[PDB]
Amino acid sequence: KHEYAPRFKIVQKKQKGRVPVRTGGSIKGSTLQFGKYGLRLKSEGIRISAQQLKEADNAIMRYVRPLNNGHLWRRLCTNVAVCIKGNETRMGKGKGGFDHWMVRVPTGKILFEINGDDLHEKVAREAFRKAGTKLPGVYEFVSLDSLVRVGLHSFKNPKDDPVKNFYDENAKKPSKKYLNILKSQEPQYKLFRGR
Amino acid sequence: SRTSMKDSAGRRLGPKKYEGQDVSTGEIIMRQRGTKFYPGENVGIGKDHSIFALEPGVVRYYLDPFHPKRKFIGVALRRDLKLPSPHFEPTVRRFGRFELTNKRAAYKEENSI
RNA sequence: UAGCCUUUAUAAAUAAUAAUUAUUAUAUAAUAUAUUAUAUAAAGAAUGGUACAGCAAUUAAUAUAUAUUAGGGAACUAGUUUUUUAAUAAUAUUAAAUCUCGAAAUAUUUAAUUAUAUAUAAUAAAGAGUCAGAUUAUGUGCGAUAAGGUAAAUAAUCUAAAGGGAAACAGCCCAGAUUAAGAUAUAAAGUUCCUAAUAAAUAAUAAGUGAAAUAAAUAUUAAAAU
RNA sequence: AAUAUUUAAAAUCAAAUAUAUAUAUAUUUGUUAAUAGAUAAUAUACGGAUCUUAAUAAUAAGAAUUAUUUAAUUCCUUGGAAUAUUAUAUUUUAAAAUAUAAAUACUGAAUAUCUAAAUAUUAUUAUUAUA
RNA sequence: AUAAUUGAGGUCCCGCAUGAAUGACGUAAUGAUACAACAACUGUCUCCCCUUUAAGCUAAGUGAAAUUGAAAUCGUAGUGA
RNA sequence: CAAUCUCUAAUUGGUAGUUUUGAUGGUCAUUAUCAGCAAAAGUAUCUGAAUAAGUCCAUAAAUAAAUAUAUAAAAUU
RNA sequence: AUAUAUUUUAGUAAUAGAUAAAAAUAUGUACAGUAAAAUUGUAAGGAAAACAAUAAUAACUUUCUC
RNA sequence: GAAAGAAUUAAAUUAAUAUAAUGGUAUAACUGUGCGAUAAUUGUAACACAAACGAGUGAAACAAGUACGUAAGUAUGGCAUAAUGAACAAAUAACACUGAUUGUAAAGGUUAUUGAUAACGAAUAAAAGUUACGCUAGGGAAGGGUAAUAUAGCGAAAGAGUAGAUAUUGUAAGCUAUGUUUGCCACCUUCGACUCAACAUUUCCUCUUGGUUGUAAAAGCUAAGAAGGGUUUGACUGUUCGUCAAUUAAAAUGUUACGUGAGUUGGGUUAAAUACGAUGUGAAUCAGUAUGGUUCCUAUCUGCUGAAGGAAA
RNA sequence: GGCUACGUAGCUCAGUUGGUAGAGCACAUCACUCAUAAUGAUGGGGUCACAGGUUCGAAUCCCGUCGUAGCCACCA
Ligand SMILES: [Mg+2]
Ligand SMILES: [Mg+2]
Ligand SMILES: [Mg+2]
Ligand SMILES: [Mg+2]
Ligand SMILES: [Mg+2]
Ligand SMILES: [Mg+2]
Ligand SMILES: [Mg+2]
Ligand SMILES: [Mg+2]
Ligand SMILES: [Mg+2]
Ligand SMILES: [Mg+2]
Ligand SMILES: [Mg+2]
Ligand SMILES: [Mg+2]
Ligand SMILES: [Mg+2]
Ligand SMILES: [Mg+2]
Ligand SMILES: [Mg+2]
Ligand SMILES: [Mg+2]
Ligand SMILES: [Mg+2]
Ligand SMILES: [Mg+2]
Ligand SMILES: [Mg+2]
Ligand SMILES: [Mg+2]
Ligand SMILES: [Mg+2]
Ligand SMILES: [Mg+2]
Ligand SMILES: [Mg+2]
Ligand SMILES: [Mg+2]
Ligand SMILES: [Mg+2]
Ligand SMILES: [Mg+2]
Ligand SMILES: [Mg+2]
Ligand SMILES: [Mg+2]
Ligand SMILES: [Mg+2]
Ligand SMILES: [Mg+2]
Ligand SMILES: [Mg+2]
Ligand SMILES: [Mg+2]
Ligand SMILES: [Mg+2]
Ligand SMILES: [Mg+2]
Ligand SMILES: [Mg+2]
Ligand SMILES: [Mg+2]
Ligand SMILES: [Mg+2]
Ligand SMILES: [Mg+2]
Ligand SMILES: [Mg+2]
Ligand SMILES: [Mg+2]
Ligand SMILES: [Mg+2]
Ligand SMILES: [Mg+2]
Ligand SMILES: [Mg+2]
Ligand SMILES: [Mg+2]
Ligand SMILES: [Mg+2]
Ligand SMILES: [Mg+2]
Ligand SMILES: [Mg+2]
Ligand SMILES: [Mg+2]
Ligand SMILES: [Mg+2]
Ligand SMILES: [Mg+2]
Ligand SMILES: [Mg+2]
Ligand SMILES: [Mg+2]
Repeated sequence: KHEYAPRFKIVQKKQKGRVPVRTGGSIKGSTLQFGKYGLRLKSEGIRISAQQLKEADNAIMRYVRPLNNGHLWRRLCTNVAVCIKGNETRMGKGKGGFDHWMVRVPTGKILFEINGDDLHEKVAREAFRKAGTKLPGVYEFVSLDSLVRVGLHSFKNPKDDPVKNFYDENAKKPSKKYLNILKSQEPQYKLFRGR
Repeated sequence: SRTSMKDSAGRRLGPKKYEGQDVSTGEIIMRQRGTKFYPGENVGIGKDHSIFALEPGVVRYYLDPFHPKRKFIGVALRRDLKLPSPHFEPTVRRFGRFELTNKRAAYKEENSI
């Protein structure tokens, strides 16, 4: 509903920033969560405007609405407010006025997701290709079995990466603050703190 | 047009004296906005929460179990002392005065009340 | 005026610059469950909150044949069910210059030790010039993730630096001309000829692709792996 | 053969290094190409020539492009050893045997060394005449 | 009005932003004023040709000038304050 | 009266000497807070601010609260 | 029971607690305590007036008691 | 087993803080309450932080006095970071320091206090415009870069096309090229006509060819090759352009310092004169209108057009 | 920072050299009339501008602030 037009109460101008190249191997929003088939970015990290996203959504919908129990999950919201000065105006003299909403999209991230009752995968693939024709990146069809993109030419299965109880790890190799707390909890300090 | 071209300078609010550093009485160990560091052993605190040394010694940053979730800056009277000092041991104190070996000076001091 | 430069000197002078030690844990050995030594591992005294990472709280976004709160319809005889409309909850998933609960490296930075003394800091007495900067790389603000653009941050060079390379070249890659000499090591860059110097190996290309200034979505044809 | 993906060393396998060690653990490395798309005004414009190989047939050429490498090739631990190569000499019948060598690729600065000369400072001397 | 007119004259009045001695309006005459039309005329032009004289050119005599870092002073492309 | 001299006042582009900031098409110039600012400190531009400041707050809630009531004392009665 | 005199009371006014998030003295010092939101209710009361309620007691001290 | 106390643990700084925002604050810096109303006091302040100077900030300690607290102790205003202004000249007090011959005085000094210079390190007590009649010293304290726009192309194809997205058409969004427009940057300080044109091809005509239920024919439409040759004359306007008239096989689009002023012109743009409308108190002014109106050059080199001499043939 | 002199009713204005709530003015009802309205009469609201003293007795004098502005000072 509000993914292409956030309702920040205090509307305000924003700096340009940069699209996060996720050097640490994030895989956040790079996985199929809601649907069966999806459309992910394949190229270098890119900014997608609100209008472009809307058009992609519309393109996808043409295939989704005919389906029985058809659904489209829009995975990303255009949260960054972009202002622009005109091409007509000189440089300097303040910042330009609000123009459009935009989203910073890392390399591996999923944009859309679909799942119908009577949805064959070929149709879904076609729809997602047609959606990609309207967006500024280069995109890729992603199924539930197809594995998570991280880099431009690199891949990963989330099933593989290890599970860890971090409290236990902390206890094993404790910080100074934690040790101080533990000492405080002990009786030769707790009795004589005198509050 | 109307531009937002106005800002105060930076308040120089780092630590002004470091761990293991020799100090003198009066010297500022920390400038800060509110007690990020609390005044520890042999150390005072000012109006602007500025930690300053009460005695000559060695600046030490530490945690104390009595005050968990609070960082401290204190001044150890020597380099030998671990400055979160043992609680039930006697306080390491500085006399900090000198006897008036000079006779006249001693006499003057005796006279003065 | 300070910053940076110069001259002459001063010491109960190393205070300077660089690194190490400093911590945590493990194993072994020796003393009294602790201490010391040895070895190994760990981005390893103190200060920090950027990258990264994250969705906690704040601010934002999405979904539920899930629950509650009311509303609009609807079927039988005000009660009731369903298809729901919003809010709230629950569960799952997401991001931000002014969010950071996790969190680097570089950094700031302390003592002693070692190494730099044909070397540094500090102080004293005196002379300046300069206050139009430029480019390259990285991280940003503005611009349109435009400018040989603009604004500052860090480093280098040019400025004021000749020499070799980059065809030619202020700012790039090497390297700092006291005067020669030209045997030996070379730097960056090169070795068919122009032009100082070359031979091999294994693959791929057939397009003069390309051969020191890489042009995109997409299409076609192959090639591998499943 | 056919259909449909992916173009990957994360997983997986293979290979190598480091800790107890014929194994385990940890780390490091290995996963497409071509063409089209293609484009303006003095004149082709990799700096230019020119470079893509070919038996018969050479004491002889066969990328001068792209990618990964080496300094003849293969094992052992920069070094030695073996292997064939190449060149040469000797002996025997243009070939065979023996042995010697080459294997340090090279060019390259106003860099460094060497080789000499000058000035300045530091530290030692020698000669001649605040010695 | 012209084959055809952003010009000219006539007329209309959302006069962006006329107006009465910073005078208002309509005429006769005048004007090397400005714009437009008709007639006549023509080398203005279609489209230039021929001719004449003074230069230009050559020989003799006299004899400038601005300019000038030094010049042994080509094209193209590239580079580059 | 008026004229002249001396003093005093009004008026003056008549006339003379001067000036017309730095930044911009009325707005910005001093101070504070955050971001920009890249985990010390500092850090700019006609950069972004739901930006904020030229202050505000005081002489006041008092007095009374142990020898007391008739009579007699004054070792506390 | 009633008259006069002399007194006494009635000026009727909130805090009764070291008060603790209604409003009021904004700098000192001493002593003490904890807010808010949301939720469930309740006369007018309704989304929005007020009041109530809404985390855990292991160990310790004293008291009574099987 | 029960009651009461002491409390501890968890949570919380989301409330509250005189006031912005940030940091801090429950050990509370927040809140209540007693006393008080004092420390919102007086002389010396080292040493630090910050820092060009001027200033700014924290502050141990010594001495005098005060308030609260049993005491320990705490208080030199406010949880902190804003809340501001130099000298000079005046003014008011206190000080007992100087007292221009001596004594008084005046006047000056010391100490405390006063009002502003916001262009906020403040030039004076006190200062606005105009010039196209201008003057001097200097500085530059279309080309180049860019490609948002513009022009052209490509991919994908919603949708028109009597039916069929792709004969022809092709929304909004996607990927490029160009340097032909309007911009931006600031390294770098004249429009049109005439004359002669050279080059490009993204081709308007002519030649060849593919597609065209939308090629029967003929006219077309669209696309590929193709730059050999050719591609206008008039009315209006300074105009390029545009409107129209009459033609043409066609009347293509650019580049060349938007080719060409040491080749011509000078209508536009343009200074001095003048008027009009508007603006201004005015001098005068204008992304206004109108009439008038100033540059010249014998060619040294390059280059090109022709013509000779010398030369090695 | 000091010094003035003014601020009555919804409108306008008296009153002022003391022993006062008064006027016509626009506004709503009756009235003469064929029907308006001019004219005749109904009544209307003032803390005599916030707010204190001297005379049994001040809207008027002595004023505590409030307001309109005006003036001086300071203007370095
Ligand atoms: Mg992120
Ligand atoms: Mg700051
Ligand atoms: Mg200087
Ligand atoms: Mg040292
Ligand atoms: Mg930040
Ligand atoms: Mg943190
Ligand atoms: Mg840093
Ligand atoms: Mg400068
Ligand atoms: Mg200069
Ligand atoms: Mg620059
Ligand atoms: Mg210079
Ligand atoms: Mg240098
Ligand atoms: Mg050079
Ligand atoms: Mg040198
Ligand atoms: Mg080529
Ligand atoms: Mg190239
Ligand atoms: Mg691996
Ligand atoms: Mg070319
Ligand atoms: Mg080359
Ligand atoms: Mg040398
Ligand atoms: Mg007409
Ligand atoms: Mg005409
Ligand atoms: Mg007009
Ligand atoms: Mg008149
Ligand atoms: Mg007149
Ligand atoms: Mg005349
Ligand atoms: Mg020559
Ligand atoms: Mg004048
Ligand atoms: Mg911060
Ligand atoms: Mg900062
Ligand atoms: Mg910082
Ligand atoms: Mg806070
Ligand atoms: Mg410093
Ligand atoms: Mg100073
Ligand atoms: Mg406070
Ligand atoms: Mg307080
Ligand atoms: Mg002055
Ligand atoms: Mg005298
Ligand atoms: Mg100024
Ligand atoms: Mg100033
Ligand atoms: Mg002035
Ligand atoms: Mg004029
Ligand atoms: Mg250009
Ligand atoms: Mg259709
Ligand atoms: Mg389009
Ligand atoms: Mg063509
Ligand atoms: Mg036909
Ligand atoms: Mg031909
Ligand atoms: Mg031109
Ligand atoms: Mg010329
Ligand atoms: Mg006029
Ligand atoms: Mg004339």
